[PDB]
Amino acid sequence: GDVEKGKKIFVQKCAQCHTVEKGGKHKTGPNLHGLFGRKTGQAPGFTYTDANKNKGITWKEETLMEYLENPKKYIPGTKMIFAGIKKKTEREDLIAYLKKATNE
Ligand code: HEC
Repeated sequence: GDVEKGKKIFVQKCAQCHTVEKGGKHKTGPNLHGLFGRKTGQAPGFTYTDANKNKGITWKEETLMEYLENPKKYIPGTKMIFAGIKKKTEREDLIAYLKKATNE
């Protein structure tokens, strides 16, 4: 995935509700730092829905791929308001960008 394109998608579609830096603030959504290989509902300091918490999955490329295409389908009852990125290549670019950013 194109990490630069992925960063722009993040800035346009996710930054309104999320930070990704270590020690970044919760906004509407939880800070995403350390996302990859973490279970749902794990960011310290954030009020998650039970639906998010009870999903049981680990965030990684495959589960983010499916999640971000249609969040309400993946986690019925999630309070994340987002229709989804329907284009596979835009998801791959975004996720390639998140894999770097949330890790650093
Ligand atoms: C506000 C209108 C948001 C937009 C736009 C985006 N996100 Fe979101 N995110 C938001 C909330 C309120 C929540 C918690 C939902 C709940 O049911 O508690 C989330 C959660 C996530 C998660 C789960 C994080 C976890 O620790 O389990 C992920 C992986 C995530 N969000 C990603 C994400 C991406 C990549 C976005 C842009 C495409 C995006 N969100 C937009 C709020 C909002």
